[PDB]
Amino acid sequence: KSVLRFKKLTEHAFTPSKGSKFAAGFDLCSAYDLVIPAVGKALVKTDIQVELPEGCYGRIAPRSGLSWKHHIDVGAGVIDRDYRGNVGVVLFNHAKTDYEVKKGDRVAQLICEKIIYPEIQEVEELMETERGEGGFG
Amino acid sequence: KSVLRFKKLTEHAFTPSKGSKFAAGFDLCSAYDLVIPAVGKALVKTDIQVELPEGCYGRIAPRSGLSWKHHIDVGAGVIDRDYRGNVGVVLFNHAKTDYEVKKGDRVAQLICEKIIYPEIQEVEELMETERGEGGF
Amino acid sequence: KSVLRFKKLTEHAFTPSKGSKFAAGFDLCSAYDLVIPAVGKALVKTDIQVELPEGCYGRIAPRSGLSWKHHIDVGAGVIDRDYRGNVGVVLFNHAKTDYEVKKGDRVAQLICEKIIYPEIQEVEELMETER
Amino acid sequence: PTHYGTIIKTLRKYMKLTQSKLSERTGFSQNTISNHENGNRNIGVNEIEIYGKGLGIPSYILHRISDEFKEKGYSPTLNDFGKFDKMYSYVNKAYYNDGDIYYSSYDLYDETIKLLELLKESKINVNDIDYDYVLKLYKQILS
Amino acid sequence: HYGTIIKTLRKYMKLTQSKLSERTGFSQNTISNHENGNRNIGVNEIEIYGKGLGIPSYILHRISDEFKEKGYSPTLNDFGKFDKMYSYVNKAYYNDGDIYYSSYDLYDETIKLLELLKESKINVNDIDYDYVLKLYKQILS
Amino acid sequence: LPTHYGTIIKTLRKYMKLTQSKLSERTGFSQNTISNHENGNRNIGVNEIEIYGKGLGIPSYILHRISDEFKEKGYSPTLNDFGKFDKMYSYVNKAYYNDGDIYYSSYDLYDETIKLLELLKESKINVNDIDYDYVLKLYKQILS
Ligand SMILES: [Ca+2]
Repeated sequence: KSVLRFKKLTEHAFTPSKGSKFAAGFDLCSAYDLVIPAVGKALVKTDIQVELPEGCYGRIAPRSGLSWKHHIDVGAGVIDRDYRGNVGVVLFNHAKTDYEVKKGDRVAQLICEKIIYPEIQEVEELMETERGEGGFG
Repeated sequence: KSVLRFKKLTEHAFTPSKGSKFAAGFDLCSAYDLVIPAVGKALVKTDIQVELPEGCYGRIAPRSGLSWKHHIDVGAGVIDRDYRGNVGVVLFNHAKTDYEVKKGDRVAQLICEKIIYPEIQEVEELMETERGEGGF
Repeated sequence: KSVLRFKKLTEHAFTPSKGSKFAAGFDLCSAYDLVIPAVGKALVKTDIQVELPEGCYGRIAPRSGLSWKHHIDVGAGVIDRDYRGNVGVVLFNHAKTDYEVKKGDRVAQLICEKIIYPEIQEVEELMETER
Repeated sequence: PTHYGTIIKTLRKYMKLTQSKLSERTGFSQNTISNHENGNRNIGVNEIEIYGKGLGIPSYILHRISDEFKEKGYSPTLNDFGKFDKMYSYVNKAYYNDGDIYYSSYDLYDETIKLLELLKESKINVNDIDYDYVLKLYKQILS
Repeated sequence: HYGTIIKTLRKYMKLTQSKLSERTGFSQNTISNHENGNRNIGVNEIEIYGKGLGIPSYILHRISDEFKEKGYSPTLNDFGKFDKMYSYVNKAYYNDGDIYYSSYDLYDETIKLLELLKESKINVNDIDYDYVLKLYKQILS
Repeated sequence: LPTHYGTIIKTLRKYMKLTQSKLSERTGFSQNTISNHENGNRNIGVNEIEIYGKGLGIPSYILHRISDEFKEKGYSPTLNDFGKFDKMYSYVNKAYYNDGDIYYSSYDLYDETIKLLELLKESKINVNDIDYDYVLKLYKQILS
């Protein structure tokens, strides 16, 4: 099977969890209390390191309730497979008031997005799409 | 094949559509007229519920024309496989002026992003990035 | 293997690159000098066209350092498989200051996101969850 | 559901298809298609997808033509489909090959209509216009 | 700690010592030492127990938080009302947009919502889903 | 302006103590093709640098950055002191993929390796005398 391995860097780290088996991502909980300033930003530390399963990367995706109700956006969000440092959640507070994040509050979710790891190859040929010059048929 | 099933919840729902077979996502149209306030937000209702094909989730992604020309970003955007409620598009209007979304406007696109549903496993070891510490 | 093909449209285009084999995406470099105004936006042109491998699309994803250190988010970001025009990176500068992008600066990364291309079928079932 | 029978019958004849050839693509019987085109049998939303693939036209364009029927009682786009077909090919080539269109477009159908109205305003023939000139007019509509 | 949690939830869901063994893969001796307290349960086993019991593992951690917070777990003491109401909170989250785009934590919203029925004395089997959905929308302002 | 890829590869191949033949079995280029690349008769494309980069054990983008240094300065300080760059680039890669303060604040591993080398030269401190933790502390100061 595919396994997502993690390790708590401090006692403040929380075990990522889902509500159902087919939930898109594991909820990431804030390991500390912090305030994201109005029209500002903050880097939320999860105090965990992850080892992603093969054939994917880790996308830090937003949660619907926190984004819609509190005007919070998730920046960055790309977790490379070989990254073993502290997983940080970049949050943009677009509201005119400060937002109070508490320890243990689920601020985002980690989705193991299947991707292709291809080789890059430069061509001299000018590429052009088939559609057009012909129409329906 | 793989099927994306949907149902119209009201008369105002629109059938999600692509221009070609290999388009990344299905265009989602607003079922109502609404205003996204300046430096504000809005939850646009599509009045549809969806059942996604297996091995993926639904990512509500922005459309290029609306994002660049109108300073609009798509928030949230994660539709779990088991969500059967009204599909909502979270839009952030970062412009200093109000934006008017009208009934039938394509506000985003639905991408069926292939993902892994893995097992979670805690280790006690500090994990190390194991590749290149001895030089080229 | 899977191949991501690209072509330089001008002399100023940069070859997309990764630091290691397990990088999620290829770094996209700005082909020009430009300024992203405060609480504003900018479309950074890479002067490249891409042909993606099968079974995926191109997601223009942000770089971690530029997002956190400079309060910049990447808008749009969906590159269809049949797009052969100049790859543009939509950047939103949410900071109270203007940001100056230099030629060669890695402004984003191109991830080949595996997706499904399914058929759409309208149902009259009211579908309910199973929990 | 509001004039879809006329849409299929008109577009089938526009694409020079017999009722049988469309029957052999869709999988519908010639009798089912005949009742669809005349108005006896109503066409569900899942049949337009099947008819769209059989005709070689995106199904969403058939929905937009139906909206003109609901709005006007007739469809000017369907009345001049030959010019729409030729102009829709130009917007598709420009959308997928030029960044000025890809990063500013909203709807290829609406933008195809606007270009058609601007050629008619300027007394320019579609079959006569070039793609490179059409590309500039597309960039003008998309400010 | 966690051993007491497992014994109460196993008995609530009508499972034998044996039926648990092949769902978990654990031997009955490992399970027996776990439930009384001789052998401690590492955190990778609670997920195995959670799937074997049919309860999300994160609720077992939340029950442990009640022990650390109160010395006992009122949710575990009244798990029947929590289980049936969590079915209602789970159905509302995945079927109503007002909950999906406003929810924060399905456990916390289940716990407080039970307190509003207990505050006004309304019985769980006596409440319907449609009324519970209405009260859910006010707590999510 | 010329790319100077022929001299760059010949210099880096000798730095890795590889013969033209040993590189030939890795790249897949013939020993004659490699010789014409190093001499300057046959031009080296962007896809050949990718093949040479994997054959040498160096990320291909560093070969582009060295070629850019030639176009801007007439010489490459990185190529002249590649041993110090190799040892110093190992520290930034370990720090980038293992430390969150670098992963969420880095801009360019090549550019930051140069400045880190310049700050040791600014203090006239020799690489190889430095520790990883010592360089990591200085790495976090340049990235605020
Ligand atoms: Ca965003």
